Amino acid sequence: LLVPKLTASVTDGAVGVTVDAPVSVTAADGVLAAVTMVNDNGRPVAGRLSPDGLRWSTTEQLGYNRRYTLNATALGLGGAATRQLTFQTSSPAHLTMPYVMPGDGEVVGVGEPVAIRFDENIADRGAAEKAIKITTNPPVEGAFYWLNNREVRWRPEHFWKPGTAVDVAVNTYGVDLGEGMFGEDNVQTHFTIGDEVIATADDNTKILTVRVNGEVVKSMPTSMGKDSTPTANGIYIVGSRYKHIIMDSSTYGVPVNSPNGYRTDVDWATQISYSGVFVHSAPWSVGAQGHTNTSHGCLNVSPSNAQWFYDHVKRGDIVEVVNTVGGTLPGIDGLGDWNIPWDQWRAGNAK
Ligand SMILES: OC[C@H]1O[C@@H](O)[C@H](O)[C@@H](O)[C@@H]1O
Ligand SMILES: N[C@@H](CCC(=O)O)C(=O)O
Repeated sequence: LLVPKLTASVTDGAVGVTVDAPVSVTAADGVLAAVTMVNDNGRPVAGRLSPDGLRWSTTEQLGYNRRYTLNATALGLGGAATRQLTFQTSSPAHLTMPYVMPGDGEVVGVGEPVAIRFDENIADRGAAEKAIKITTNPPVEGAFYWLNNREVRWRPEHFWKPGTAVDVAVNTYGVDLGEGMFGEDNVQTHFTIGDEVIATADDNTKILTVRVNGEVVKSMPTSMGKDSTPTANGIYIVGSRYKHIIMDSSTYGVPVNSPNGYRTDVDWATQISYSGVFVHSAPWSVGAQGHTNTSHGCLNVSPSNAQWFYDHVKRGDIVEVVNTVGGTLPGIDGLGDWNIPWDQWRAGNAK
Protein backbone atom coordinates (compact mmCIF):
# COMPACT_ATOMS: atom_id res chain seq x y z
CA LEU A 1 0.00 0.00 0.00
CA LEU A 2 2.69 2.58 0.90
CA VAL A 3 5.51 3.50 -1.46
CA PRO A 4 8.92 3.23 0.00
CA LYS A 5 10.69 6.38 1.27
CA LEU A 6 14.39 7.36 1.14
CA THR A 7 16.12 9.70 3.59
CA ALA A 8 19.78 10.68 3.22
CA SER A 9 22.09 12.51 5.59
CA VAL A 10 22.97 14.98 2.77
CA THR A 11 20.78 17.03 0.47
CA ASP A 12 21.04 17.09 -3.30
CA GLY A 13 22.94 20.20 -4.34
CA ALA A 14 24.53 20.80 -0.95
CA VAL A 15 27.94 22.47 -0.60
CA GLY A 16 30.27 22.58 2.39
CA VAL A 17 29.28 19.09 3.54
CA THR A 18 31.59 18.32 6.46
CA VAL A 19 33.61 15.11 6.46
CA ASP A 20 33.69 14.68 10.24
CA ALA A 21 30.79 12.21 9.94
CA PRO A 22 29.75 9.37 7.63
CA VAL A 23 27.15 9.81 4.93
CA SER A 24 24.08 7.63 5.36
CA VAL A 25 20.82 6.65 3.67
CA THR A 26 17.77 5.13 5.33
CA ALA A 27 14.68 3.44 3.93
CA ALA A 28 11.19 3.46 5.44
CA ASP A 29 8.24 1.33 4.31
CA GLY A 30 10.77 -0.73 2.38
CA VAL A 31 14.41 -1.80 2.29
CA LEU A 32 17.50 -0.54 0.50
CA ALA A 33 18.04 -2.62 -2.63
CA ALA A 34 20.99 -0.66 -4.00
CA VAL A 35 23.18 2.13 -2.67
CA THR A 36 26.30 3.48 -4.37
CA MET A 37 28.39 6.58 -3.77
CA VAL A 38 31.08 7.69 -6.22
CA ASN A 39 33.44 10.62 -6.36
CA ASP A 40 33.83 13.11 -9.21
CA ASN A 41 36.21 10.71 -10.91
CA GLY A 42 33.61 7.89 -10.74
CA ARG A 43 35.46 5.75 -8.23
CA PRO A 44 33.25 4.11 -5.58
CA VAL A 45 33.25 4.94 -1.87
CA ALA A 46 33.29 2.08 0.63
CA GLY A 47 30.02 1.54 2.52
CA ARG A 48 27.97 -1.00 4.43
CA LEU A 49 24.27 -1.85 4.50
CA SER A 50 22.80 -2.95 7.83
CA PRO A 51 21.55 -6.56 7.97
CA ASP A 52 17.90 -5.50 8.13
CA GLY A 53 18.35 -3.51 4.91
CA LEU A 54 17.22 -0.21 6.44
CA ARG A 55 20.46 1.77 6.73
CA TRP A 56 23.56 2.27 4.62
CA SER A 57 26.59 4.28 5.65
CA THR A 58 30.02 5.09 4.33
CA THR A 59 32.78 3.19 6.13
CA GLU A 60 35.94 5.05 5.04
CA GLN A 61 37.19 8.60 5.36
CA LEU A 62 35.43 11.02 3.01
CA GLY A 63 37.65 13.53 1.28
CA TYR A 64 37.91 17.29 1.31
CA ASN A 65 37.18 19.12 -1.92
CA ARG A 66 35.19 16.32 -3.50
CA ARG A 67 31.92 16.14 -5.42
CA TYR A 68 30.14 12.90 -4.50
CA THR A 69 27.10 11.34 -6.16
CA LEU A 70 24.83 9.05 -4.15
CA ASN A 71 22.37 6.72 -5.92
CA ALA A 72 19.86 4.78 -3.83
CA THR A 73 16.86 2.56 -4.53
CA ALA A 74 14.37 1.33 -1.93
CA LEU A 75 11.92 -1.50 -2.62
CA GLY A 76 8.86 -2.36 -0.60
CA LEU A 77 5.73 -4.42 -1.00
CA GLY A 78 4.12 -1.12 -2.07
CA GLY A 79 6.57 -0.21 -4.83
CA ALA A 80 9.98 1.39 -5.43
CA ALA A 81 11.70 4.75 -5.04
CA THR A 82 15.04 5.88 -6.48
CA ARG A 83 16.95 9.07 -5.75
CA GLN A 84 20.21 10.58 -7.00
CA LEU A 85 21.99 13.20 -4.87
CA THR A 86 25.17 15.14 -5.66
CA PHE A 87 26.96 17.22 -3.05
CA GLN A 88 30.31 18.94 -2.45
CA THR A 89 32.40 18.52 0.70
CA SER A 90 34.30 21.22 2.57
CA SER A 91 37.10 22.89 0.63
CA PRO A 92 39.77 23.99 3.15
CA ALA A 93 42.07 26.94 2.69
CA HIS A 94 44.59 25.27 5.01
CA LEU A 95 45.11 22.04 6.89
CA THR A 96 46.59 21.64 10.38
CA MET A 97 47.88 18.42 11.94
CA PRO A 98 47.66 17.93 15.72
CA TYR A 99 50.42 16.28 17.73
CA VAL A 100 49.59 14.89 21.16
CA MET A 101 51.79 14.35 24.21
CA PRO A 102 52.39 12.24 26.17
CA GLY A 103 52.90 9.21 24.00
CA ASP A 104 50.43 6.38 23.54
CA GLY A 105 50.71 3.73 26.23
CA GLU A 106 53.12 5.74 28.36
CA VAL A 107 53.17 5.86 32.14
CA VAL A 108 53.76 9.43 33.29
CA GLY A 109 53.94 11.35 36.54
CA VAL A 110 51.19 13.17 38.46
CA GLY A 111 52.05 16.52 36.87
CA GLU A 112 51.71 15.58 33.20
CA PRO A 113 49.15 17.70 31.34
CA VAL A 114 47.49 16.55 28.16
CA ALA A 115 49.17 18.49 25.34
CA ILE A 116 47.68 19.04 21.87
CA ARG A 117 50.03 21.01 19.60
CA PHE A 118 48.81 22.04 16.17
CA ASP A 119 51.29 22.77 13.41
CA GLU A 120 49.42 25.99 12.49
CA ASN A 121 47.89 28.86 14.44
CA ILE A 122 44.31 28.10 15.50
CA ALA A 123 41.90 30.95 14.76
CA ASP A 124 38.90 29.31 16.51
CA ARG A 125 40.27 27.86 19.76
CA GLY A 126 36.77 26.97 20.94
CA ALA A 127 36.24 24.75 17.90
CA ALA A 128 39.49 22.98 18.69
CA GLU A 129 38.54 22.47 22.35
CA LYS A 130 35.11 21.15 21.37
CA ALA A 131 36.77 18.61 19.06
CA ILE A 132 39.01 17.16 21.81
CA LYS A 133 37.40 14.50 24.02
CA ILE A 134 39.28 13.63 27.22
CA THR A 135 38.18 10.59 29.23
CA THR A 136 39.51 10.06 32.75
CA ASN A 137 39.12 7.06 35.06
CA PRO A 138 38.57 7.75 37.87
CA PRO A 139 36.82 10.76 36.35
CA VAL A 140 38.17 14.14 37.43
CA GLU A 141 37.34 17.71 36.48
CA GLY A 142 39.79 19.38 34.12
CA ALA A 143 40.01 22.28 31.72
CA PHE A 144 41.78 23.61 28.64
CA TYR A 145 44.31 26.46 28.58
CA TRP A 146 46.33 27.70 25.60
CA LEU A 147 50.07 28.23 26.03
CA ASN A 148 50.40 30.00 22.64
CA ASN A 149 48.45 30.14 19.39
CA ARG A 150 49.26 26.51 18.50
CA GLU A 151 49.34 24.46 21.72
CA VAL A 152 46.51 23.79 24.20
CA ARG A 153 46.88 21.94 27.51
CA TRP A 154 44.33 20.07 29.62
CA ARG A 155 44.79 19.26 33.29
CA PRO A 156 42.89 18.93 36.57
CA GLU A 157 42.93 21.35 39.48
CA HIS A 158 45.44 19.27 41.44
CA PHE A 159 48.09 16.74 40.52
CA TRP A 160 46.66 13.54 39.11
CA LYS A 161 45.83 10.59 41.30
CA PRO A 162 48.19 7.66 40.65
CA GLY A 163 46.52 4.90 38.67
CA THR A 164 44.34 7.21 36.60
CA ALA A 165 43.72 6.28 32.98
CA VAL A 166 43.63 9.18 30.51
CA ASP A 167 42.27 8.93 26.98
CA VAL A 168 42.63 11.71 24.42
CA ALA A 169 40.64 11.72 21.18
CA VAL A 170 41.52 14.67 18.96
CA ASN A 171 38.64 14.54 16.43
CA THR A 172 39.69 17.37 14.15
CA TYR A 173 39.23 15.73 10.74
CA GLY A 174 36.49 17.64 8.94
CA VAL A 175 36.31 20.32 11.65
CA ASP A 176 36.65 23.99 10.68
CA LEU A 177 39.15 25.43 13.15
CA GLY A 178 38.60 28.98 11.88
CA GLU A 179 39.44 30.99 8.75
CA GLY A 180 39.06 27.92 6.56
CA MET A 181 41.67 25.88 8.42
CA PHE A 182 40.52 22.28 8.79
CA GLY A 183 41.98 19.32 10.63
CA GLU A 184 44.37 17.17 8.60
CA ASP A 185 43.46 14.00 10.52
CA ASN A 186 42.28 12.66 13.85
CA VAL A 187 44.67 11.53 16.54
CA GLN A 188 43.98 9.14 19.43
CA THR A 189 46.33 8.53 22.39
CA HIS A 190 46.09 6.96 25.85
CA PHE A 191 48.29 7.15 28.94
CA THR A 192 48.33 6.26 32.62
CA ILE A 193 49.48 8.05 35.74
CA GLY A 194 52.12 6.26 37.81
CA ASP A 195 53.67 6.90 41.20
CA GLU A 196 53.64 10.34 42.80
CA VAL A 197 57.21 11.68 42.54
CA ILE A 198 57.84 15.23 43.77
CA ALA A 199 61.36 16.61 44.19
CA THR A 200 61.82 19.83 46.13
CA ALA A 201 64.89 22.05 45.71
CA ASP A 202 65.08 24.41 48.70
CA ASP A 203 67.53 27.29 48.26
CA ASN A 204 67.76 27.67 52.05
CA THR A 205 69.38 24.21 52.34
CA LYS A 206 70.73 23.64 48.79
CA ILE A 207 69.24 20.14 48.87
CA LEU A 208 67.01 18.58 46.21
CA THR A 209 64.85 16.05 48.09
CA VAL A 210 63.06 13.37 46.08
CA ARG A 211 59.80 12.03 47.60
CA VAL A 212 58.00 8.99 46.18
CA ASN A 213 54.39 8.67 47.39
CA GLY A 214 55.31 10.99 50.24
CA GLU A 215 58.48 9.22 51.40
CA VAL A 216 61.96 10.71 51.17
CA VAL A 217 64.09 8.38 49.02
CA LYS A 218 66.98 10.66 47.98
CA SER A 219 68.59 13.89 49.21
CA MET A 220 70.86 15.51 46.62
CA PRO A 221 73.18 18.45 47.31
CA THR A 222 72.66 20.99 44.55
CA SER A 223 74.06 24.21 43.13
CA MET A 224 71.35 26.31 41.47
CA GLY A 225 71.56 29.57 39.56
CA LYS A 226 73.86 32.24 40.89
CA ASP A 227 72.28 35.53 41.95
CA SER A 228 72.82 37.03 38.46
CA THR A 229 71.15 34.11 36.62
CA PRO A 230 68.97 32.59 39.33
CA THR A 231 66.68 29.59 39.25
CA ALA A 232 63.03 30.61 39.25
CA ASN A 233 60.83 29.37 42.06
CA GLY A 234 57.73 27.35 41.34
CA ILE A 235 56.43 24.06 40.00
CA TYR A 236 58.27 22.42 37.10
CA ILE A 237 57.04 19.42 35.09
CA VAL A 238 59.71 16.84 34.25
CA GLY A 239 60.16 16.55 30.49
CA SER A 240 62.73 14.65 28.42
CA ARG A 241 65.85 12.92 29.71
CA TYR A 242 69.27 12.47 28.09
CA LYS A 243 72.24 10.26 28.90
CA HIS A 244 74.24 13.19 27.51
CA ILE A 245 73.32 16.42 25.76
CA ILE A 246 75.03 19.55 24.49
CA MET A 247 73.22 22.38 26.30
CA ASP A 248 73.35 25.30 23.84
CA SER A 249 72.07 28.57 25.28
CA SER A 250 71.15 29.72 21.75
CA THR A 251 68.44 27.05 21.89
CA TYR A 252 66.89 29.03 24.77
CA GLY A 253 67.26 32.53 23.32
CA VAL A 254 70.70 33.50 24.67
CA PRO A 255 73.72 33.85 22.33
CA VAL A 256 76.55 31.53 23.34
CA ASN A 257 79.13 34.33 23.01
CA SER A 258 77.04 36.68 25.21
CA PRO A 259 77.68 37.30 28.91
CA ASN A 260 75.22 34.60 30.07
CA GLY A 261 75.66 32.25 27.12
CA TYR A 262 77.12 28.76 27.18
CA ARG A 263 77.58 25.64 25.07
CA THR A 264 78.31 22.70 27.41
CA ASP A 265 78.24 18.92 27.04
CA VAL A 266 76.68 17.40 30.17
CA ASP A 267 75.73 13.90 31.30
CA TRP A 268 72.53 12.55 32.85
CA ALA A 269 70.34 15.54 32.05
CA THR A 270 66.63 15.79 32.85
CA GLN A 271 64.76 18.72 31.31
CA ILE A 272 62.39 20.58 33.60
CA SER A 273 61.66 23.80 31.72
CA TYR A 274 61.43 24.89 28.10
CA SER A 275 63.52 27.89 29.18
CA GLY A 276 66.38 25.43 29.56
CA VAL A 277 66.54 24.37 33.20
CA PHE A 278 67.86 20.83 33.62
CA VAL A 279 68.85 18.64 36.52
CA HIS A 280 72.22 17.30 35.37
CA SER A 281 75.66 16.01 36.28
CA ALA A 282 78.01 18.86 37.26
CA PRO A 283 81.39 17.39 38.27
CA TRP A 284 82.94 20.87 38.14
CA SER A 285 80.68 22.21 40.94
CA VAL A 286 80.56 19.26 43.37
CA GLY A 287 82.42 21.42 45.88
CA ALA A 288 79.63 24.05 45.78
CA GLN A 289 76.69 21.62 45.71
CA GLY A 290 74.89 21.89 49.04
CA HIS A 291 76.70 25.18 49.75
CA THR A 292 76.54 27.89 47.08
CA ASN A 293 74.83 28.61 43.76
CA THR A 294 77.06 28.73 40.70
CA SER A 295 75.02 27.84 37.63
CA HIS A 296 73.12 29.63 34.87
CA GLY A 297 69.87 28.28 36.36
CA CYS A 298 70.32 24.54 36.05
CA LEU A 299 70.14 22.30 39.12
CA ASN A 300 73.71 21.04 39.31
CA VAL A 301 74.07 17.72 41.16
CA SER A 302 76.71 15.06 41.37
CA PRO A 303 77.26 12.50 38.59
CA SER A 304 75.78 9.71 40.67
CA ASN A 305 72.77 11.80 41.75
CA ALA A 306 72.10 12.95 38.17
CA GLN A 307 72.18 9.36 36.96
CA TRP A 308 69.90 8.40 39.85
CA PHE A 309 67.50 11.16 38.79
CA TYR A 310 67.65 9.98 35.17
CA ASP A 311 66.88 6.41 36.25
CA HIS A 312 64.14 7.10 38.83
CA VAL A 313 62.24 10.19 37.62
CA LYS A 314 59.92 10.07 34.59
CA ARG A 315 58.12 12.49 32.31
CA GLY A 316 55.37 14.22 34.29
CA ASP A 317 57.01 13.94 37.70
CA ILE A 318 57.36 17.25 39.57
CA VAL A 319 60.24 19.45 40.69
CA GLU A 320 59.31 22.32 43.03
CA VAL A 321 61.86 25.09 43.58
CA VAL A 322 61.45 27.27 46.68
CA ASN A 323 63.20 30.16 48.42
CA THR A 324 65.50 31.30 45.62
CA VAL A 325 66.16 34.94 44.78
CA GLY A 326 64.48 34.40 41.44
CA GLY A 327 60.94 35.10 40.40
CA THR A 328 58.36 32.47 39.54
CA LEU A 329 58.53 30.22 36.52
CA PRO A 330 56.08 31.48 33.86
CA GLY A 331 52.88 29.47 33.62
CA ILE A 332 53.24 29.39 29.81
CA ASP A 333 56.88 28.19 29.83
CA GLY A 334 55.98 24.80 28.37
CA LEU A 335 56.53 22.90 31.62
CA GLY A 336 55.19 25.59 33.96
CA ASP A 337 51.49 24.84 33.72
CA TRP A 338 50.89 24.31 37.45
CA ASN A 339 51.98 27.87 38.29
CA ILE A 340 48.76 29.23 36.72
CA PRO A 341 46.08 29.54 39.45
CA TRP A 342 43.24 27.10 38.95
CA ASP A 343 40.56 29.81 38.71
CA GLN A 344 42.50 31.34 35.81
CA TRP A 345 43.29 28.03 34.13
CA ARG A 346 39.70 26.81 34.41
CA ALA A 347 38.36 30.05 32.96
CA GLY A 348 40.59 29.40 29.96
CA ASN A 349 41.62 31.68 27.12
CA ALA A 350 39.74 30.31 24.11
CA LYS A 351 38.43 33.78 23.20
O1 LIG B 1 51.15 16.53 27.18
C1 LIG B 1 52.20 16.70 28.08
C2 LIG B 1 52.84 18.05 27.84
O2 LIG B 1 53.43 18.47 29.13
C3 LIG B 1 54.78 19.04 28.93
O3 LIG B 1 55.17 18.92 30.22
C4 LIG B 1 55.76 18.22 28.04
O4 LIG B 1 56.15 19.05 26.93
C5 LIG B 1 55.13 17.05 27.41
O5 LIG B 1 54.83 15.99 28.38
C6 LIG B 1 53.89 17.69 26.78
O6 LIG B 1 54.23 18.78 25.91
N1 LIG C 1 74.69 31.52 19.88
C1 LIG C 1 75.19 32.53 18.98
C2 LIG C 1 74.01 33.44 18.64
C3 LIG C 1 72.79 32.53 18.44
C4 LIG C 1 71.47 33.23 18.18
O1 LIG C 1 71.43 34.47 18.02
O2 LIG C 1 70.46 32.50 18.10
C5 LIG C 1 76.40 33.24 19.61
O3 LIG C 1 76.40 33.85 20.67
O4 LIG C 1 77.49 33.13 19.07
